[PDB]
Amino acid sequence: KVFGRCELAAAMKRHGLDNYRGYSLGNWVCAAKFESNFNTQATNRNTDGSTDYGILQINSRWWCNDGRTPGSRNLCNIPCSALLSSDITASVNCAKKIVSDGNGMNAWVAWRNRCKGTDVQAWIRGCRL
Repeated sequence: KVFGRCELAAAMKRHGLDNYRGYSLGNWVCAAKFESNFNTQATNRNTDGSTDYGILQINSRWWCNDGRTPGSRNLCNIPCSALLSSDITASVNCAKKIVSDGNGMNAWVAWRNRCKGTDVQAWIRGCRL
């Protein structure tokens, strides 16, 4: 499933991401846009054997377990397959653990490169929230 911008904003708000650890809703929508283009089924293989999963491209070396990644830590204690659901609950719950890790949203490369410092509020304008 590919979420629409405003549809995703509403879902992320429902799951309590607005201002979570100091990051406004627009930051999360912006991250999803550049990480997966709002695609819940996106996957990306990396040179280290790990794979990034889902709408927020969560990595299998540190956060979820896919059983084929060396040095896996599974800090979110969840199978990576659960992050490929049309329901974003699992991804949001893990993302909350990632952002509380110590480096904020810098954990998402796409966010630091394309969202940080910009008018992220633009991502929620025009939406009924």
